[PDB]
Order: sequence, then C-alpha cells, then structure tokens
Amino acid sequence: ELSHALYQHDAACRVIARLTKEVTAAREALATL
Amino acid sequence: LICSISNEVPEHPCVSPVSNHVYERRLIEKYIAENGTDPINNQPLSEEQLIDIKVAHPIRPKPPSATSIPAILKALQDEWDAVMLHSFTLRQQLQTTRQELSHALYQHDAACRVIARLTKEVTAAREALAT
Amino acid sequence: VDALPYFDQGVREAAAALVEEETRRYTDIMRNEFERLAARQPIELLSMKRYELPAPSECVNNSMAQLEHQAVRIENLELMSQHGCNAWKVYNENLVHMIEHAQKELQKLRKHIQDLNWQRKNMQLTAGSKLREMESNWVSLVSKNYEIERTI
Amino acid sequence: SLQAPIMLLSGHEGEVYCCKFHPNGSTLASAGFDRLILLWNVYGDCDNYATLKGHSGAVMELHYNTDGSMLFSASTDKTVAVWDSETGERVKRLKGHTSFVNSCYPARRGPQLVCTGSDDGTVKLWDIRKKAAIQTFQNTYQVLAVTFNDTSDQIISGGIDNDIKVWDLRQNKLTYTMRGHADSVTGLSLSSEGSYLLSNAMDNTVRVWDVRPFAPKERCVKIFQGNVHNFEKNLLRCSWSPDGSKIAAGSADRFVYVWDTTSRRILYKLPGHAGSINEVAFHPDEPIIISASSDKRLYMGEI
Amino acid sequence: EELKKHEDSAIPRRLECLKEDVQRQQEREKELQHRYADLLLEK
Repeated sequence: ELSHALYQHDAACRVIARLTKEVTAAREALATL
Repeated sequence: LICSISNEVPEHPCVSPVSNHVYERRLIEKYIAENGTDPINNQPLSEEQLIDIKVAHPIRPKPPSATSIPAILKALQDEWDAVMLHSFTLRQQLQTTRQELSHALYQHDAACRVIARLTKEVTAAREALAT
Repeated sequence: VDALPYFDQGVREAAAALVEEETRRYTDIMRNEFERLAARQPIELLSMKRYELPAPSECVNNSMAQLEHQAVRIENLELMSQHGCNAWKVYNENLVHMIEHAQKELQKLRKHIQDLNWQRKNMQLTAGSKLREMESNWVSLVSKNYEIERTI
Repeated sequence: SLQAPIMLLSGHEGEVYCCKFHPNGSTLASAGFDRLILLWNVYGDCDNYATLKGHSGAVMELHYNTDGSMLFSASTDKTVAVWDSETGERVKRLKGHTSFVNSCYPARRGPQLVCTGSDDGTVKLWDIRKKAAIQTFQNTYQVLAVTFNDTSDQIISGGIDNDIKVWDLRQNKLTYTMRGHADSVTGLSLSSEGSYLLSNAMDNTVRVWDVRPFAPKERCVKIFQGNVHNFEKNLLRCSWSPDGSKIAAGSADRFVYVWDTTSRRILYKLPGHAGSINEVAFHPDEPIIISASSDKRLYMGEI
Repeated sequence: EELKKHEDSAIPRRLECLKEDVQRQQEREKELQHRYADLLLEK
C-alpha cells in the first residue's frame, strides 16, 4: 500500500505539472488577445 | 529450502495441499491448532491434510572449538540477544512505517486538491481565450 | 488520477512548495512476557559463569563433573569430528542448492515486471499522440473562430 | 481486417479505368476500356452478378451517390448513362458534349446534380430531371477531371493548362485559379469533409489543396511523391480513405502508393499489378483497397 | 501488476475527453466558414 501510493502520488503529481503549464498558457493567450 | 513462517531451514519440512508452500512441521502444526487454516492463503487446512516431504537431510558443522561450556554460556547468550535486539528494532521499523504512511496519504490528498483547483483554473483560462 | 509516466518526457522544488502549502492548510504464554521484558530492558539473562574459572584446593563433585564433561567432549569430539569429518562440506553442498533456487525466483520476478513496464510504455505513446492530435485541432479552431469574426 | 488478405478480381477484357466502393461497402462496381462495368459482391466470395451494358465508349469515370442507390459513370462517346445499383437499367442518359466525356461527379446531399467535362473544353451541369444542360462553362483547353464541393456551390475542374479552376454556380465566373502543377491534371477528389481536394498530374507530384471560405490564399497544403506517369498518358485518379487519414493514387509503374494523411509518409506501396494502375479505392468501413489496372485484373488488399 | 492496471485506467478517459474536446472545436470551425461563404451571396 505504501509503494503503490508513493508511485501513484508522484504519478498524480505529474498531472499537476502538466495541468499548471496549460492553464498558464491559456492566460497569456487570452490576455494578449 | 526454507520454511515460510519462521525463516528457518527445516529439519522435517511438510507441504500443504491447498497452497504449495513448505513449512517446518512444528510451526505449521502450531498454526492449525491456533486457528485451523493455511497461514498464507487463509484456506481451510487440517493436520491430516499436510504431506511430509523428504530430502537428503541438512548438515551443520558444529564448530571445532565447541563444548558444553560455550554452548551453555556464549552461544545461547548470543541467540537470545540476537532474538531480543532484532524484534525490538523490528517493532521500531513497524512504528515508523505507519507514521511515514500518514505523511504519504496526507501529501497525496494535498496534491489531489491542487489538481482539482488547477483543473478549474486551466480550462476556464483556455475557455477565456476561446471567448 | 491520470498521469502518464512513459509518455511525459518533459519544477520538483516548485511543485513541492505548492503541495507543502496545501499541507499547511490541512498470542503466546509466559514466554512472551519475559521475552518482551528482556528486549525492552536491553538485558540478557546471565548464564553459568562457573565451569571456566574454578580453583584448586564440594570440589570433589566439581572435579567429577569435569572428568565426565571431558569424556563427553572426547566422545562428542569424536562424534563431532566423525560427523564433521565426512559431513564437513555436506552442509555446503545443500546450501548451494538452497541459494540457486532464490536467484531463479529473482529472474522470474525480473521478467514479469519488465514485461509489464514495456506494456505500459507502449500504451502511453499511443495516447500522447492522440493528445497531440487534439491540441493541434484545438489551436486550429482557436484561430479559425477569430478569422471568421474578423471578416464578418 | 475483414475476410480480405488479397484475393483477385478478374473478368475484364481491357484496362479498368475506374472502380468505386459501394456506399454500403458490401458490394462493388467497376468499369473501364472494355465498355463494361462489373459488380462483384465484395463479401463472401467476391463474385459479380449484375453487368451494366449500354456504352459506346470507355466508361472513363464511374461514381456513386451518398446513398449509392444511383450510380452514374462517364463514357468516351460524349454520353453519360445513369444506372441504379439495383436492377441495373440505363435509367437517365444525358447527351450534351460534342466530344469525349473525360469525367463526371454527382453532388451528394443537395438536390440531384451531375457535372461533366470533355475534350470540347466545356464543363456542364446537369439536372437528372431535365434532359438538358443547365449551365455550360467554356474553358478553351480539354478538361480532364471535375468534382463538386459538399455545399454544391462550386465546381472544381482540372485540365491541361496545369491550373485547377473553381466555378461559382451563381455568378458563373472563374472564382479561383490554383497554380502549382507543371503539367496536366488527370484526377481530382474531395475529402469526405469538404475540406481538401487531392490532385494527380503529369508534373510528377500529388498535391493536396484546401478549399475553405477563409483560405491561406496559397493553398499548396502538402506535396507527395513516388507516383510516376509515362508515355501511356493514362488518366490517373486518386482517392481519400473513409476517415481522410490515407491517400491512394495509382501510377504507371504498377505501384499502389498510399501516404499518411497527416505526416505525408508512404504507408503502403503494394505490388501484384502487371500493367499501369488506373484507380485505387477504399472500402467505406474496413481497411480494404481495390486496385484497378490496365492488366485487366483487380486486387482486394487488406490492411 | 497494480501499477499496470493504474496505467490502463490513466489511458482510457484521457483520450475520450480530448476526443469530445476536439468534436466541439470542429463545430466552431464548421460554422465560421458559412458566414464567410455568405459574404459571396451578398455580392
């Protein structure tokens, strides 16, 4: 349970890294438009 | 080659027919009397269900410098030291795993809230570019 | 939940701080009694520290103990030598059969897991392309909808 | 893959100029130089049952309706015969060209329309109910290939002037010209979306052109290579896959080229064709390719 | 074993979302043309 969690945690953590940079791209795009 | 309870190298290994796993007879006989089921698979198992196995026997070279004296004093002392300080240290390891479990699940759920918060943030920022 | 490991080839200190900020917000008899007491106290029970030292000039008994013990040792030594003399290496032969069996398991486990990893990797590259297809089409609309309105 | 590994479709006595898949895709109908059109059930054992005679020329262009109920093909004697898929009877023949009809297309969706092009340099719009031409567009050079957009507003014509021309049905004017071929255009075909038109030419290059209300204005969207034309001067036709991912075009080097729709990469280049290849067609549901050639045989490649 | 199952989950759903996300984008593309096409009708 510890191993499956820590793996899936840092896996789910990479979802945020991706999500944050796309969210950020939507801001300057709309802002500059 | 080993027993699947104590971590021994068995003197009279016996195999159970519900789950193919070799145990030392004394330790499997004790489990069946405590609760009549197979320790690993938790399946119904009795003493008559077991099957004794045969092998070329195991040999330990008793040290050349051995006697009743070291075997009573020095060797037996070290064995109950090694049993005592290991299980105490093993109880210390189990306590930290549960604490480090709590730091794992909290930091996990902390990340879930960031993602959920950023999932509302990103798509609405993309939507605003569409608008 | 979904986070592709194999596909996502493209910050840890940054994301750690954002995760940190969301954490700123949020059965034996008597045997067991003496064994747990011995481990807790950190003290082994004292054995017979007698046989080794002794003293010349009660000792008639202590002497007769020693003779019998010595005889047993010779008998045990012969028996021990007799077992060690031919068996001395028999245990080693058995210990090598016991060892190789563990490392065969190490391989069987190694092979399954590798296959699983490969499968996952292959699976990713599938979707990462499909996401790339979606984003290209996304950017096309984004500018298409504009160029439609600019002309109107 | 559906019951198709490769097979072999024969029966033709001359080059097989055109072949198209049943709108359903279950059945097929081909025609060529033999002045015969062949229908062989694609499924089961691939055997023809109904033959449609009534052509004093080369069934140059063969087409199908969105439904595919009505099939119309264009012959070399300047007369187009319209035959329903069921019962195979010459049902509506329209004769208005002074020379060979090189090609024909039928408008999908909107009320029934048919376009033709010929060696007299004209392009004609036909309403199947009138027994007379509706509009005539005099070019000046021989017209080889013609297709409608999905809105049924525009006619796209490829000739021997190396320039694809777009005609407006309401204005009756030369709306667009496309530059980019060094030689005659032999075959045009629209994407199922209306979005893109595929062209073969004697300039050695397969070119995709995008037709849109808002156009870049230099619509050389993509270029592909491999397709060879030679002294035979056969009309060469190309087709879009059901999903627009694949592009097939026949060649005179007996090689069935099929590029990737998005990466412009040769996905296939199958052999098994002795003579120059005149048309390649895609099954509407499954990955099945019908290749028709001047060696009088057909193959059913399965991908 | 479980990690592989997790990855499987991860795949099915990512694409289908982007697939439907793409379908909506195509609609805006599909209409914006028509208004441009109707510029020629007024002429």
